[PDB]
Amino acid sequence: LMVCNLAYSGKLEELKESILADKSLATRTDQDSRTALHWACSAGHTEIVEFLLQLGVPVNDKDDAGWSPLHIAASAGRDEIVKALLGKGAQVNAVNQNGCTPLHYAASKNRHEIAVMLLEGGANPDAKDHYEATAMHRAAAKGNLKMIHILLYYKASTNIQDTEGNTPLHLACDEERVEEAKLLVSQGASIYIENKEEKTPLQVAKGGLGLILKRMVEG
Amino acid sequence: PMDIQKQEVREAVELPLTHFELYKQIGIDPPRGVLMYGPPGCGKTMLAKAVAHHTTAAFIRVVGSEFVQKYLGEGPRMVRDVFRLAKENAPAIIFIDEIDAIATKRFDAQTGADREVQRILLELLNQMDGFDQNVNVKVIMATNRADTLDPALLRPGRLDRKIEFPLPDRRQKRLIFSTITSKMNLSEEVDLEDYVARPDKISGADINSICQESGMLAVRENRYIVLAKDFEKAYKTV
Amino acid sequence: GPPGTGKTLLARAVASQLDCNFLKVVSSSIVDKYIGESARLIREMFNYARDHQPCIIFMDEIDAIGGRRFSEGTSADREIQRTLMELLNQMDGFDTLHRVKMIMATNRPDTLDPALLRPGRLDRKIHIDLPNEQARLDILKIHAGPITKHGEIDYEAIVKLSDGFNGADLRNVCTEAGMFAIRADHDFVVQEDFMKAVRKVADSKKLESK
Amino acid sequence: RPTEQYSDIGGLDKQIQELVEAIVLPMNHKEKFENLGIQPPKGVLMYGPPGTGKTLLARACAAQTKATFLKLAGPQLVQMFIGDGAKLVRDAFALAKEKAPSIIFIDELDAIGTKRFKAGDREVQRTMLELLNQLDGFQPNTQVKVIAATNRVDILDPALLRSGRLDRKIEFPMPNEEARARIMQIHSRKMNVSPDVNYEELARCTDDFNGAQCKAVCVEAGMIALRRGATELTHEDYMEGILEVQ
Amino acid sequence: VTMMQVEEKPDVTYSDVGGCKEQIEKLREVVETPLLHPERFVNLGIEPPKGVLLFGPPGTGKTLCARAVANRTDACFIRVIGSELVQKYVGEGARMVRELFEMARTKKACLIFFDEIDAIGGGDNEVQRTMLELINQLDGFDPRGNIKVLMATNRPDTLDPALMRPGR
Repeated sequence: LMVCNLAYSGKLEELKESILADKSLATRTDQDSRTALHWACSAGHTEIVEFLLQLGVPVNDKDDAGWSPLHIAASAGRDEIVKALLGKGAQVNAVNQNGCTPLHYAASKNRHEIAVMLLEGGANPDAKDHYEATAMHRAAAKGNLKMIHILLYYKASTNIQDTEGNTPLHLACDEERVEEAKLLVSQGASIYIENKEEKTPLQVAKGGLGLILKRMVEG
Repeated sequence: PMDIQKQEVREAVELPLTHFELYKQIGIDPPRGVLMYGPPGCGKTMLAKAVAHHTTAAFIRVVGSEFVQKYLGEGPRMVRDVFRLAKENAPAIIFIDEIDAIATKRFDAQTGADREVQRILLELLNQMDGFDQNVNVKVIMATNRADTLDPALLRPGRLDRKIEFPLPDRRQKRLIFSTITSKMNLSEEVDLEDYVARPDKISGADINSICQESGMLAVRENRYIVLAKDFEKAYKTV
Repeated sequence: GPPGTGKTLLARAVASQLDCNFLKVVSSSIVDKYIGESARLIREMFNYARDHQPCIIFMDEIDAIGGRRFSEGTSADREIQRTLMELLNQMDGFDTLHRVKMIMATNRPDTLDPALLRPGRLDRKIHIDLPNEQARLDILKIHAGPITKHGEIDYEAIVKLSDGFNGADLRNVCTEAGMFAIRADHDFVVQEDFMKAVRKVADSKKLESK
Repeated sequence: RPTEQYSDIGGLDKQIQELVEAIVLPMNHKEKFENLGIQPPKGVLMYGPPGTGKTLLARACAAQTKATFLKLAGPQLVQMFIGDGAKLVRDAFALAKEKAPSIIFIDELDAIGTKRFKAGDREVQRTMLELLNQLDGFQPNTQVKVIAATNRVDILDPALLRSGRLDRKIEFPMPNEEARARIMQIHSRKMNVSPDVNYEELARCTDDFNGAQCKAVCVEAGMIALRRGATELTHEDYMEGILEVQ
Repeated sequence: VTMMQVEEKPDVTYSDVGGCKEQIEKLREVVETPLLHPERFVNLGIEPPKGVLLFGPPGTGKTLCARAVANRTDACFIRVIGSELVQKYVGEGARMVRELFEMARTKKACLIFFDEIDAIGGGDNEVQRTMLELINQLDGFDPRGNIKVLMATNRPDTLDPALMRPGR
């Protein structure tokens, strides 16, 4: 639609005069079940979402797949848009297409402020997706150490079994992250849980890193 | 007529290539034949592109089925013309791919064409033994099957480099998503952790072509920037 | 396709005049019985249009491939609409069409892909009808060329009583009045059978104009 | 050439006379077509409910055409191999174009005239729209006509309206008990029918029937009337056949 | 297979009527009576009847076929099964039916029985040639349109012979 270009390019007076001339344009969606809030959150505009959320657009408007705007602001890295969506009362544990939560995608961008805002509002630290994977599996899958640490500021678990039976320690050792493995082990990781491949975290680690893993377990 | 494969091919391949008589002044050893393995990884295209971009010379791209014709004698004509133009023009690189289909033992005479062209493989297999002294060519190699390979190729001195491909190409997934999203419109909603963790389970090839299919599904003009809809939809389609 | 025809006589009239070629594009050539990879034919034929400097493209009966995809389309509709996505990507995508020209002919102006009805592609609209009295009289005179009849000529009643009819079907109604007049095997044809046979038969076309 | 003629039916001259003219005058009066500048239409739509005899009647008029009669079935275009419909259509116009003035009558066109929006009827849209392209892009198509008949007009292709295409749309409804008694009387004028037939009992029993159905009643009466012993056709054989086959 | 399919052997007589009181007359008046009284059916009517159609459950099938073969007062006639047409090198069926119908013209208007239509009815276009040409040879009165029509099948799933059968 035209409001997709208006909210995409950031036309201030064109969108203001367009909504003040026709209030239906705010509630109108395109063929992909995406309203102006999804385009203005995907673009990161503050004033446009302040006008749309000021008029009182439903914050829980999901698309065809189920992507809530809180995933767009969480993954977007825009702290102010998370302040606005959480200010309007967004669902901190909204279910998207693949059953994930905004914690996984805010963790993907390594945005600490968004994680504090979401987890402070009542987000589940151990929120599991369809594949039984939490934000620690993905943050550890890229190397977000401080994201896992601020996840541990909210008493998150470090032994979530993945769809293959892999704990966050398995993915930390698979990513060849030494400090992350030593920190997860030092903070309560289990080295005895095995996956579907029947491989312990010691065997998954190469270069004799399992000896210092279990060494730090006993030490 | 990783950095292990890039480093090993780097110092073992391009460093001997950029010097003449280096074989003579290094205490000659023949690690000239480099062999790759691993069916699930795509390979054999971006590595050859990187070879074709790092060095500026000639390249002989000949997939193993390039000489499978009705004329049994065309083999030595083509590979011998390539041999002479290689040793004469410039130190090119011969890319022999999928040696499993032309490197399998055979006892019967129904497939006498394949036994004849594998005897040609023995002929050039001895010519490369004669070409051990200051040859102006490189012979890289890649295969996806190692069970039916002939023991003569795997004999030491011929193929002294046997690299492997891992099932999870996590760094190649990150580079193959960054190399396509760096030019395409960047959406801040696009995640790469579930799209680097899911192909860890369901591994496949040509991920860049999957992103191009995601763009061909995102060219609807209703969606200005690509998102997860055509990512997971492009996964479930192809 | 309003209640007026002759688009084939016009496109085939200039096409019969010069057309600089005979690059006719039939709407039944995008069937693709096998896997829907018709992009090779869109880029192949439009690549021929970009290769040859002069080119004129005719697209007759586009309503069959002009599905509105309102509901969830099946695999047969999704491939045709995907060819429409290639048409989007090559009309308002990253490729200009300043020199090539396409002629989208159809039958019903209701299901003509309002996404494709953007004025970026279809600049002007030519309603094939007989609105003007001089156009209906002119087409009546060019279709009334080889006809013989009585010296009593009165075309203003035929043109006046005819309101929003089809051109080639006006030829079929006039020749149908020549058959009605030839039933009595008379060489001369009075215009009474023209007024009453164009009247009655044209009213039957209004009955079958739903 | 067939055996039956146009004088075998009764009560349809008001709608069949236009077709009899449309097949006689374009065959003998070609000289007058230049004084008047007339080109006969090539597509006539002989549509109506099934069982009405839209095939044996068009063949009965084909006996009056005196030209070569050539049938063709709709489903014959649907073949296993690809591109067969092009060979069948270009074959039909190959014998109509190449051969002498003939008559090509097709039937069951509605069974393949589906306007779907993979799909087989879209392949029949390739072959079908190819035939329409050979009836739209060919001005020398003034040669042999192509007569068509559809058993139903539910899926009506909108692109079948043109001078060369199926423009002659004469509706052929279900014959009433009077018309069925006429076609059954002329179709039964050869058997030894009893003269005491008031047509009221058979006119009452024949409710919502068709032409070929009463033809099957006549044939069935000619089948059991043999084994009934009496060589003369009785009156109970009408309802006996109606309740026999229906 | 054509000359192999020739059958002249005595077999089951009329004594094996399977309880069908009316049906055995419905078929007996068309298998036995038209040959015995050629003039009675031409003068008393317009032509003798065409034939009957035995199908449905197999049960004791093929017994009435041998009954019809043996119950001729002149000479047992040829019977034809349908399982011989589905073989390699398609197209032989055309010459097969045309030469057995030509021999039917040579046998002074003899009667021919066709068993197992389900083995040639119901890709299959190479079979559509033999069975549609078969319909063109049955509905076509060139060999004869009065001698005999009879088909034996286990299932009614053959729609083309079921829609073309009301003609003859």
